[PDB]
Amino acid sequence: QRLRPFPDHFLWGSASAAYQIEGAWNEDGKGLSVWDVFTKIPGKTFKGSNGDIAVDHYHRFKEDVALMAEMGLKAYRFSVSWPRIFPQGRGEANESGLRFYDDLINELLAHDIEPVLTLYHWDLPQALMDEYGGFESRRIIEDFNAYCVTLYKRYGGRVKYWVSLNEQNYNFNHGFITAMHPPGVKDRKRFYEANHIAFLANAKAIDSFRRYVPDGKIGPSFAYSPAYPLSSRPDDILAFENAEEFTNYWWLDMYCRGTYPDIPLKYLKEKGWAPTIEDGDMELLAKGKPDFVGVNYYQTITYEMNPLDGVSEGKMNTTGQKGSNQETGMPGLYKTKRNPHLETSNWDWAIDPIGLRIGLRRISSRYGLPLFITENGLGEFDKVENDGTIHDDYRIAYLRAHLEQCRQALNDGVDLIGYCSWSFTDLLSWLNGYQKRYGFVYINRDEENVKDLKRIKKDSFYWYQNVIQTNGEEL
Amino acid sequence: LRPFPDHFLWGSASAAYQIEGAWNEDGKGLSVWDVFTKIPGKTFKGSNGDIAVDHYHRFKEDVALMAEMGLKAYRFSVSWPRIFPQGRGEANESGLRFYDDLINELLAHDIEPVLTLYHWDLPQALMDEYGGFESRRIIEDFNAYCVTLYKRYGGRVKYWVSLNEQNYNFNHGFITAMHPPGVKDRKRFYEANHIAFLANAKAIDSFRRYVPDGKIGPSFAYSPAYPLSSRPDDILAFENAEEFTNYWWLDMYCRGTYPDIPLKYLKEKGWAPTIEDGDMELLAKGKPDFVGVNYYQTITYEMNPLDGVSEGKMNTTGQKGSNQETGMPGLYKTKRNPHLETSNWDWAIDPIGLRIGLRRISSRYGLPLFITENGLGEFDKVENDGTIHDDYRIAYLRAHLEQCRQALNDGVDLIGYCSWSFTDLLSWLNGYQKRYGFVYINRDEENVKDLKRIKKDSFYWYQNVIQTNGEE
Repeated sequence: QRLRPFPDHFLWGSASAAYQIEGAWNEDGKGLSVWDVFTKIPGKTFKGSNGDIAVDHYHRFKEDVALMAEMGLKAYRFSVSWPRIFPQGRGEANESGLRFYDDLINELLAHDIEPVLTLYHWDLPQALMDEYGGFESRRIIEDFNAYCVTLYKRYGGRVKYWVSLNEQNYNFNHGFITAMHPPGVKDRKRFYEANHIAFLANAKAIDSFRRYVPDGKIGPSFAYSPAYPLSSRPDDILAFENAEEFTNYWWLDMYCRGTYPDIPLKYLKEKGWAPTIEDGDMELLAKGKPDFVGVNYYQTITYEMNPLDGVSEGKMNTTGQKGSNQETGMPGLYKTKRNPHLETSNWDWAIDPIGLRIGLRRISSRYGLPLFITENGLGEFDKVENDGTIHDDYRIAYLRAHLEQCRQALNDGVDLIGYCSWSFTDLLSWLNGYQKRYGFVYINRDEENVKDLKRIKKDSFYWYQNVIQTNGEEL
Repeated sequence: LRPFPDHFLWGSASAAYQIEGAWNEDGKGLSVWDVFTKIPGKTFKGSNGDIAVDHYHRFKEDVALMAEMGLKAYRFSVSWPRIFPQGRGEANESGLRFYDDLINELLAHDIEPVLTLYHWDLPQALMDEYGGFESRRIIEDFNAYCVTLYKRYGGRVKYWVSLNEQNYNFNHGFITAMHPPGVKDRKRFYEANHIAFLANAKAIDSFRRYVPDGKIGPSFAYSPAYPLSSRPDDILAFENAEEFTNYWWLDMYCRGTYPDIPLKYLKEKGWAPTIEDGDMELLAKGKPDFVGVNYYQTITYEMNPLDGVSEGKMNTTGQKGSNQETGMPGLYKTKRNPHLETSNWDWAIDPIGLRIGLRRISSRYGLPLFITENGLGEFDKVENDGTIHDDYRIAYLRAHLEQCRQALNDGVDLIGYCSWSFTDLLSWLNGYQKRYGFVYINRDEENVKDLKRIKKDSFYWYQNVIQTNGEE
């Protein structure tokens, strides 16, 4: 009946990011990233966890790729560490760093795994922060572009799928609104101005990609939480409308149309928070149209009316204590509300597989572009059993349900080209430590003890192995 | 909040068959509604538009009341069978002179005319000949009728509406059988809509040649969709409802393309329209200057099983609580919004929904917006002092105009606001007892009485709104 098969060459994938897996933070000439620094600030990370060693993927990448081949992955998404390539962020390139990702790519291609290369996954070189304030300076447009072009030249003959900026919205919100990411700022004006420069750097890098990799495909990976209204009360609908415009269309309109949504822009102008548009900005932004929209999906968010004296800031759950997450909002615009109809994880992330289908349809309907799920997964506590296995049936249940809704979205007509789970191995959660695990492959370490870093295939590894073998026929 | 724009079009609206009368005079051909209203059971208590309110003969009196109100704009409809009695033959000059004298009357009082090309009164001859909008021949005949109007009045009329409520009219025409041609067939519904889209685009393409300084757009019967709850199944129902009830028409009007999700579904069902060669190229030529918005209510939707609700009875009697739920099995069903009040005809009162709907169209399509209809239809009585205290109507219009100011402050490009309606008139299916007018008309379903014109309390309230440019 409705169990229609997935497309024959659907990109069954999994994903990682450099800072979360690589370790070797100060080896072979690598320069400091802003996270090499930020994780050393007391209280910024869970129980002092950092990526100095992470899961040692830089030295152990062949073991991990062999696990990907055992899995049968059709695609593997990874990011390149900018300060591993340019230790000072610009100027002289680090051949050891270029050689590492060159070897990684050849190892992947040997197993018929498509590389999906993320250009920017939050690890700005500290030298560029020191020099001119990172994304708060328009100088970053030229420096980010020069970095991207270096990779386009060396890897573009072999790598077809590229991601430009990863979760600009989420990363910059924590960087400039909540101060939970570098640079640790709480200022709405700076937030929108830094986002504006990041949009410019995205569009410049994509324009360059059209010339250096004309047969390639590129897009941003957006941190996507479709908005729900709490009720059919018109005030709650209007809160949902505002949330959709401010939290989703602000980035998605700019990425896909090259323009800002008018309703948020006019509101920001009155509050003094709008980005400054300089001469030539709109002409550059018009050149950044992507081949696909990368979707990082974990949960929907439900919204309700928020008075002018209402909620703004709230404390995030970074401990795994269920129900401790606090609501947030923009006074006069909207506030979050726990969805009463949804189960949540121990980190209070809502489990909403139908929301994935809803979100895929919304982007498909509004912008008419192909979609690529570049992240989807469940972060949970894992235990190793007496027989050495990890019975992560909760993770299988989550991934199964979301893959079922991917099938239905494909039935609905969305052009979904692939699906990358987060994450392939266990890795460092930026703010939640190593105990919030997402991997198919368990890594034996804790927050401050690396132990032996042993790789152990979880039960979800074998489930997804079978999903790929059957092209999604079985779950 | 920002004041209303300097040249904001404060207007009121009507439609030809609902006000004109004179159904068999000066050589006027038979409309599809002239025949349909004679069928027993199709109209409330047998009401018809043979006389209506006799605006044909009493147009100078009606226009005199618009000048007293200080209307900046007046939206009226031209009867196609009055211009072309057979639809496609020679034109009737008496009909062209009538609307000539009507427009001239409006400009003599500094009222901007807004001309609606088609307002559901298809000439019966075209139904007899090739079946109206079920034949691609209507594309040429409708264009020929539009072009004739472009030449005569194009110098005096700058604001035009192409097709009025294609979705609402065609749904009752081919799904519920409550409008002509009394059909209940999904395939015919989408085929007829598809030809209407082609006629719309052809007429707009011709408009750019003959009226290069004018502005034109369709008037869409717009009910923004709500989900009943934050249950994902109910959000999905709302998503389906928006695509099928709204994007199907709005994507076509503004983008020239059907939304992919409804199209794939309709293809699998065998209900999709056949897209012939030349269709997409023509449809790309019909981009409007503005989207005309007919707003009365929002609709709230919930999950609907495959064996679930389909057809439902409509409230045409004014007995509150008699409207039944409808839907599309497996996609969505309507559910009365527990947070909204309703009229005696079960139409939901949702002024904030107008702001929400204006923002949605503005966000998705980026086009100027023109509210071409908005009003409350309710029972009216005449007091002993000869007045009509329709404070319920004032309350409705006040709330919606407050939300129009908020939408303008938000950034929506709202160019005007036409109330429905200026004088009392025949509701197609609800008779004369469902009154929307600023001006009361003394008549009922079976008795013409004297068709006296009596100004309601809402008449003076709107008079003050225009004088103060919406400040009060």
